[PDB]
Amino acid sequence: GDPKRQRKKYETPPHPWIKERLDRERVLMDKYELKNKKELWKHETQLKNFRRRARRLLAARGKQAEIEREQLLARLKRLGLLPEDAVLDDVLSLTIEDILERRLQTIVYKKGLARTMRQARQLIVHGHIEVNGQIIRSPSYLVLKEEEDTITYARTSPFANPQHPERMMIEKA
Amino acid sequence: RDIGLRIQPPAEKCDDPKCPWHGHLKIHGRVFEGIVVSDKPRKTVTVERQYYHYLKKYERYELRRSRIHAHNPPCINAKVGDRVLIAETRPLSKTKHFVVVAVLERA
Amino acid sequence: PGKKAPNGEFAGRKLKLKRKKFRWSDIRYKRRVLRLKEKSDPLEGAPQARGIVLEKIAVEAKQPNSGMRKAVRVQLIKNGKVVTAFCPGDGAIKFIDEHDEVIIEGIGGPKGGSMGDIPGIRYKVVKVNRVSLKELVKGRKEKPRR
Amino acid sequence: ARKGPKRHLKRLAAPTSWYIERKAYKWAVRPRPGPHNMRTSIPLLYIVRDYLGYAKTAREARKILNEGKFLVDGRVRKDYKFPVGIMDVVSIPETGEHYRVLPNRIGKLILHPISEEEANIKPLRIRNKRMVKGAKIQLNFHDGTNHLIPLSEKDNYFTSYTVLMKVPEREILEVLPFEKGAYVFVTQGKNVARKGRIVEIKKFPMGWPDVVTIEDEEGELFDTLKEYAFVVGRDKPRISLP
Amino acid sequence: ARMHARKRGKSGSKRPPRTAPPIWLEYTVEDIENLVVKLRKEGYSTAMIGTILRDQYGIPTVKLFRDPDNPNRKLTITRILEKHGLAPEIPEDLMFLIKRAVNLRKHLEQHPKDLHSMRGLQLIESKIRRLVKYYKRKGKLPKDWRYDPEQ
Amino acid sequence: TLLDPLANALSHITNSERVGKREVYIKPASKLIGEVLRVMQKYGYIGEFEFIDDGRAGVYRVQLLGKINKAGAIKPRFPVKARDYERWEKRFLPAFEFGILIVSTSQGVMSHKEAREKGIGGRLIAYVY
Amino acid sequence: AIWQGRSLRKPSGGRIVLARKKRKRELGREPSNTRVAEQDKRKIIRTYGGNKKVRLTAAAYANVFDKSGKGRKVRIIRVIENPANRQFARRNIITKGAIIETEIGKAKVTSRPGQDGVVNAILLE
RNA sequence: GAGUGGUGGCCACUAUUAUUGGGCCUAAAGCGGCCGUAGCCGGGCCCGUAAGUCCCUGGCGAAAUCCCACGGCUCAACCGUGGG
RNA sequence: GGUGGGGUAACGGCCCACCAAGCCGAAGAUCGGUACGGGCCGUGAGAGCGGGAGCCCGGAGAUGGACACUGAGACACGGGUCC
Ligand SMILES: [Mg+2]
Ligand SMILES: [Mg+2]
Ligand SMILES: [Mg+2]
Ligand SMILES: [Mg+2]
Ligand SMILES: [Mg+2]
Ligand SMILES: [Mg+2]
Ligand SMILES: [Mg+2]
Ligand SMILES: [Mg+2]
Ligand SMILES: [Mg+2]
Ligand SMILES: [Mg+2]
Ligand SMILES: [Mg+2]
Ligand SMILES: [Mg+2]
Ligand SMILES: [Zn+2]
Repeated sequence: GDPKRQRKKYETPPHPWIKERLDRERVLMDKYELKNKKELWKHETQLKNFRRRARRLLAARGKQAEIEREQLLARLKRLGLLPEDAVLDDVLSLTIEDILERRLQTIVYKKGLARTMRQARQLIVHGHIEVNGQIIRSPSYLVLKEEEDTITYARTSPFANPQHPERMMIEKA
Repeated sequence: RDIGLRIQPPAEKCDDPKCPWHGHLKIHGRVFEGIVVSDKPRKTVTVERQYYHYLKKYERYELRRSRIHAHNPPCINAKVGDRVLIAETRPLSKTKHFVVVAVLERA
Repeated sequence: PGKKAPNGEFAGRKLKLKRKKFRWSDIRYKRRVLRLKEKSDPLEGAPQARGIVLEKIAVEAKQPNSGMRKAVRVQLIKNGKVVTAFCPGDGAIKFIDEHDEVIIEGIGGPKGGSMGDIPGIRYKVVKVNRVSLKELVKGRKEKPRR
Repeated sequence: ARKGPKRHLKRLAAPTSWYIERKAYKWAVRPRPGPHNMRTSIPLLYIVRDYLGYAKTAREARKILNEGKFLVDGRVRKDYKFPVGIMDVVSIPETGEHYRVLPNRIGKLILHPISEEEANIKPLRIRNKRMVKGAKIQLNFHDGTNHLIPLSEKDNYFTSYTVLMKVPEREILEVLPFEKGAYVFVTQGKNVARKGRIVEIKKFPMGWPDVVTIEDEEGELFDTLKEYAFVVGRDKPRISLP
Repeated sequence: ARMHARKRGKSGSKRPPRTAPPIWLEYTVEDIENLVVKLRKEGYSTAMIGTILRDQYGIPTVKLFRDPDNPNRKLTITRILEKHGLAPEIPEDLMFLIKRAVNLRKHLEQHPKDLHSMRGLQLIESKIRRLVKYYKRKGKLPKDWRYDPEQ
Repeated sequence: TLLDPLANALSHITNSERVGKREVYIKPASKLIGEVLRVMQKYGYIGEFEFIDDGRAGVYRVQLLGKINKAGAIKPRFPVKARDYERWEKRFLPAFEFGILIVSTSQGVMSHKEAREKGIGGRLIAYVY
Repeated sequence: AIWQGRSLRKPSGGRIVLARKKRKRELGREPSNTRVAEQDKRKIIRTYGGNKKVRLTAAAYANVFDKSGKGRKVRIIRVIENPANRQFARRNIITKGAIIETEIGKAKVTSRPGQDGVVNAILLE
């Protein structure tokens, strides 16, 4: 036989030039300030996997099925994608925008640590943001609900001083 | 006398050292049941068993048959057409590895 | 014609035999299993080949097109056969000289054969004296050893 | 093995009853021939280094063993390839600790802490019994050891019985018969590590193995091979079990 | 359809559903057996005896009376003849077909060019072989019995 | 020649219902056809039916109500296990609980819903929806 | 030399192409044709696993046993017949089942001289 | 997008190999016609058996590889503990 | 295939002497072509179709063809003999 080969974690479009798909993806890329299409595609694949697990478990029965069903629900609501009282059916109504709202870049922008999406990306990359006492430099990291509130400037960053010239400009908005 | 099969021994006796009932032969392993289809050679029979094999792609069955050569003790002396019971032993010839132990239904 | 047969539950062998029998009418399957392409392929299954130029020629386009297409005769190193190869580009024929060595590959037509209005030509030139021909056509590089 | 016996053992091919990381390195210790078999034992080096953690590297583990700090069934073992198996007793006298080797609920070997008094007795399953010259009876136990008895007591011992042996003197002090109502502990198969009482015994022709039915504490019934049932008491266990 | 000609004739008998013999029938079982034996001794075939009984004595099929000896089965002409030893040795239809084939063969000796009649002979012999196979299977004929025209 | 009385009955029923017939006669009767008719009546696909005795194998008389979309036999009679009913449903039925499959089991003839409730398998013989 | 591996012919009669060399553990040895002579002669063979076989080449005495269970050591006169081979009797070859004559009568050999190194026979009545 | 093009191979496209699921009046395709051996497919009822078939339960089908949750490398790829 | 032996660590037409005519085959023998087998890998909604170098388990080989010594284990890749 053949040994293991590591595989890509995203899927490319079936047809590269469809006008409607191009328009929709361009809107998303402009709004959330991503770097390249593949990054976007990565998140799409994640969504699909969730849906594909929900479809398989609806039509199943037995002992393992219940365990996997509750595990899926717990994992989904741990990420902050579902309310606490959601049921399995609610999995099928998730959209792509729901996942993009969980990126570290977006969350930094929404919390008011930056004025613009690109500025938030630069702040993350240069290492000025700490999450639960740890510095992370991947703007695409998905933030758990339990750790969302403990996101601040790094305690050794120049921005961790309210008299910094650039921080005052950020606060001005 | 018992040899672990829990069946009736043959009516009479023989002097063959290769008879599991009256000689030194030992039986151990698989036990099959079949129909004799040839008895030309001395102390040798050919037994055929039929079964069904399942073809996964076509979800249907086909008939297959298995032929085994077995030793024929004089105390039993099976003939063509009857149901026999055979058991596995040590090698006896180039192609003989079973021995007839009982005739279930004479032809 | 009646219902497709056999349909019986215990008719596996005949059904399998029928399907195996009529699969030989498929030309794609027959060529692959009998390995017919390998038996006549001058390149012997390679994607590219190296050869030596013997002479320059020109081929007329098929009707209703008009023009002369520039090609060369190439003798292959690996087995000594002779084939015809096309030279893509505007004025690319001027960069070829007799007794040069070239690299050729498939021309990319339907069913791995010829294309366009030049049937009978199956290969195109890619390198000349270990230099990309596309560069030489565009510039950016000069043909070695004059 | 084209021309002779094998001497090595890859990590990926190690027996599935060990607690070992299979991708950390290339090689694993090939155990020496000894008391138990491959599927029910583990080399001593992994006990010293990986389980208890008294040593970090193999080299310093061998220095510990060469000084005679470890006792298996009351005897000093210095070979780092020595196999340790089911029902054995591992004793460290300098730290004053004792363990019994037992299979887990999923079939892996674990160490069960035991009292000092219980550490002097080992249960042995009578695996076979034969006649030997001078007209004596030799008993062969499940861990490969042997014992001799006179012809007078030939009716007090049969296969599948359990003998409580005092170690390291190897002196018999109790015999537990295999019968209905006896307390058993399962050592292999799907129902490994379950314990209970015998209810029924069944036999089959032509040398197929025989089966037993066991009732557990909660009153559920399950079947298993007779040779997988280890007698441990009359109606209550004589040894501590997890 | 027909075995060889593939036509679709439908003519035949339409027996009404009834279990007990009709009231206006007055013969008993013993009278019927005596009549059957008498007619057989007159030299009639099994099919013809029933025809005579139906037409002249007003007796519908004898398969309306339980067999006095064996209560599990109804009475038929062949069983009645068997009870007295007058049953045919060869089944009647096979005998009729064989008799037809013998008569036709001596015609074809004088007329070797009558090819259309020869096909009829082939079909008759095919029917004969079918019947002999069926009868061998059920044990109505000895296993060595063979049909040879040269006999 | 005649090979399968059950298939003829179901084809006759589905042919007759398409032209609005109110009753049909199934010519060669059998116990299996009676069981299938009983199961079909239980779920409301047909009206009342009765057995009529002639000297031959007997006849069935069935009342139709115009509530059948399609009915057919399954050949060959595939064996099915107690947890494999879904793929056959997808193969023969239009929705996830639309219609019934009829299964012969060692406990009788029943719809696949009852068999799945009892946790047993059998052989598929027909479908109605 | 003498190879005892497998037949090169299938039971249906087809041929077999050998797929490997001959292993050492599959070889045989020369038969030992035990002759009748004035003095005995035997040798020792080192065998698989480092074991030994005692092979007898020339025989002069024999052990003859009675139905009572008593035996006597006597010398051998000649070989009367040998069912194993058609010409062993003429050449005086002793094998299991051969008939020999001694100073106290005829006897039938019950041992294998080539494997055991001794000759044991039962007395014929 | 640190990649992006060319040539050859396999799968899909393809219900152009069709068990699920294709065709044969006029488009490729019903032997010129018939008889029949093996094979395959075979009418209704009653009794028995339990080979096929269905359910329950013992012993097996190494590890790695695949899916899920939790845990360790900043997260991940990767690795460990459990359930399949 | 049978009877009687030899040889082997061991059963066996594995090899001999003697007695018979068996054994396989259109459900494909024999012969020819191609190829180390598997866990697995690629693709597809699935049914399927194609491959099986790299990691693990099993097999075989040491320029081609034959043959031996020592040894628990070899007819031995960094041991021996002939062509
Ligand atoms: Mg295409
Ligand atoms: Mg078409
Ligand atoms: Mg025609
Ligand atoms: Mg025509
Ligand atoms: Mg029927
Ligand atoms: Mg059964
Ligand atoms: Mg595995
Ligand atoms: Mg961490
Ligand atoms: Mg994680
Ligand atoms: Mg892992
Ligand atoms: Mg292969
Ligand atoms: Mg391979
Ligand atoms: Zn006997």
